Amino acid sequence: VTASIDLQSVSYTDLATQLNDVSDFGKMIILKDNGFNRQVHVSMDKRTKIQLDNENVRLFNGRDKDSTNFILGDEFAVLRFYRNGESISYIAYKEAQMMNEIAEFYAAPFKKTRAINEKEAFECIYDSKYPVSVKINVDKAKKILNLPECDYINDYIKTPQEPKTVYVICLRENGSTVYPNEVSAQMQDAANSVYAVHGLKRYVNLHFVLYTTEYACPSGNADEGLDGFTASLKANPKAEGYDDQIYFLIRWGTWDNNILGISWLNSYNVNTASDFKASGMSTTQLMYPGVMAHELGHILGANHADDPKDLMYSKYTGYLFHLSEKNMDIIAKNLGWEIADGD
Amino acid sequence: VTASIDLQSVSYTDLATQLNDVSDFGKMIILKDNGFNRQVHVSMDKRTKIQLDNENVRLFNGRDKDSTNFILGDEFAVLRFYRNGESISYIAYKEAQMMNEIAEFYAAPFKKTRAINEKEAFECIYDKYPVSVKINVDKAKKILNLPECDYINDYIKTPQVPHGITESQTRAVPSEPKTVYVICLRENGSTVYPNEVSAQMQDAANSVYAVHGLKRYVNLHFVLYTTEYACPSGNADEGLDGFTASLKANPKAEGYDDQIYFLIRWGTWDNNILGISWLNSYNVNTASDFKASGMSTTQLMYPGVMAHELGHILGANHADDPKDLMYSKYTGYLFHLSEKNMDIIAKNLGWEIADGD
Ligand code: PRO
Ligand code: PRO
Ligand code: PRO
Ligand code: PRO
Ligand code: PRO
Ligand code: PRO
Ligand code: PRO
Ligand SMILES: [Mg+2]
Ligand SMILES: [Zn+2]
Ligand SMILES: [Zn+2]
Repeated sequence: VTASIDLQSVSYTDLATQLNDVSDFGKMIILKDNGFNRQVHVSMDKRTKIQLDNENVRLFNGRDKDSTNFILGDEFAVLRFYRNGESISYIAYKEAQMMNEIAEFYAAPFKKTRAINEKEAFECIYDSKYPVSVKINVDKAKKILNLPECDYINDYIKTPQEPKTVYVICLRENGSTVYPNEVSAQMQDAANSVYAVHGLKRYVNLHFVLYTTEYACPSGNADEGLDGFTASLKANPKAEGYDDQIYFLIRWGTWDNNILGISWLNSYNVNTASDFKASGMSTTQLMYPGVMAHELGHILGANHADDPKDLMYSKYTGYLFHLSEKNMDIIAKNLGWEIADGD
Repeated sequence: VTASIDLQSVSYTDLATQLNDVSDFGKMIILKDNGFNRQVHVSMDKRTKIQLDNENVRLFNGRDKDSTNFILGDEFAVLRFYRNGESISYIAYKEAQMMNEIAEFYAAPFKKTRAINEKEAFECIYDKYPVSVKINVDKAKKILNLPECDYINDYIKTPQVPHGITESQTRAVPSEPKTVYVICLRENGSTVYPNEVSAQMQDAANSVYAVHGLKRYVNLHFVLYTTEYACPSGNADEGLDGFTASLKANPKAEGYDDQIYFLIRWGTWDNNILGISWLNSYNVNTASDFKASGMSTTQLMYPGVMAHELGHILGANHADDPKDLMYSKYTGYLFHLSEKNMDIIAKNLGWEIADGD
């Protein structure tokens, strides 16, 4: 009787019909696979709004113990959950042509490395022929692909010395190609890393938007890229009136020295936000979840943390939450929180 | 400065950027049309869900005094408001090709009748290709001189069976409104336009919630798919009979016999019939066997037909007031005014007088 999603044949329509049935009180949905079951209580994420080129994207959460999130647009749907400490994504596009392109895109890196246990890292899912979704275990995929080390060393810069709606204006770099499932996952992880700190949904509701910009980084250098990006925002007449919002230049790839992203440190405060100061750049590739979250952390004042399980660790470790109490207090205070308010 | 929509150049992106900014607390938006200005307080409609072929469509309302509604999908947006008692829609599609097709579609009937005030009935809005169309349906029907499409006896009493009358258990306001799907099926061979279908669905849902605080009891979820069924003739009674039979014989519809169904098309049936339904065929406790079914036109020029047929499905009879949605002749009004009809509809959705409004 309880609604279920069969991960051996999950398509866009399966995910859409289930998620579109989720009311304001949530819905129990059983995730099923061979040897797997999980009963998740799914609710609409009412804190975050997303448009990708004006396409509305809705987020859904499980309970904390469910370790499950979803993304739903008209063109694609994502189910992401943790199982035995690994993050697994089911990515399903509605259109056959786009689904085939996405499947080829994710399958391609596994062509040169046709090592054992490929299905556990990546699998094309078919109707119970062309795929209806792809399964990617990012933890297993990175072990098989043996990708070069990407990190956050010196990925920040400083300038010299009702919840509030805050727009996070993401701009697709000129000449870059980004995928909606990948961009929205970065946005969801970025928003959830903020709300997990000091009950911050009471103070802020993040509204992500994605457009294309004519700006392109003049070189592979991230510092120069960010200096040029912030300058392009100040010189854009169409951005006038939105200098107090947060901005990200996004791309699929990375910068020189495998830098995943970069941002102006401690550049956003709800009372003094101005002059496009709260800006950064971020990769959006699937294999590096949490980069936008890490850069958004720096924009909100978080410094690098000493714990290897912290989102703000200087090395890329795949963790998506702030653990540093000092960072948590800095971020929350920049969003209007004070200790007397509690969590 | 207060947000505004300039109706002299309103595009899909104008409507989408404004409506997507509407938070839980609503937003003031000034509608501007040269010297005309209306401040509307817009809020998200959280009572109704809509998918058209799995495309999510969100509804927005103004305050009661604003007389304004909006529709937003990824592909299109609609602003509909009343001006001097006339229903005016601004319809904007995102894609240039689709906007051009929609503009040509709505302009075409006016090519055989060039009126002096054609702009007051229909206008392509620019800023070389239109960004939206303005249609004043009341003025458009006067210029186009369409045949008087009516309801006549647009209902069939739902069949009954002899049975000992069981006591009705007095129920309470549910802790959560009951989700009732309104499964709309695009008739085989019919073409329907998303802005038109969603306007019929919005008017249908709003006609129910306006009665006895019914959003406490029901949250309507409209969905649209295509069916292989097509009416075997122009006759609406025979078409409805065949449609309900096609639902019962469809293995894919098994398990959803207790929901509400509409066969939708763009056109009408014989004798200018706009739609037809099984009268008093939906009750939240006894809904079954696809009984709660009807058929409806979705063309823009007949707003409220789906609302009228949904009224009959929920038990409403024809009303004597020409301003009632349930008047026996099509009059363009979108709300139930008959207290008898209101009580019948609300009782079929779980309401009782002790619950109040
Ligand atoms: O729309 C869906 O769910 C999938 C996509 C390819 C064909 N069927
Ligand atoms: O086998 C896999 O890759 C994942 C684990 C849970 C469901 N499917
Ligand atoms: O293949 C199946 O069983 C389901 C139906 C749509 C795609 N997944
Ligand atoms: O998507 C990318 O990674 C490319 C790199 C330079 C500009 N954009
Ligand atoms: O931009 C910021 O984050 C700092 C914090 C206090 C006010 N300005
Ligand atoms: O809404 C927009 O921006 C474009 C302009 C015409 C078609 N859609
Ligand atoms: O004169 C009237 O109003 C009647 C009502 C149904 C058809 N014409
Ligand atoms: Mg679309
Ligand atoms: Zn960093
Ligand atoms: Zn009638």
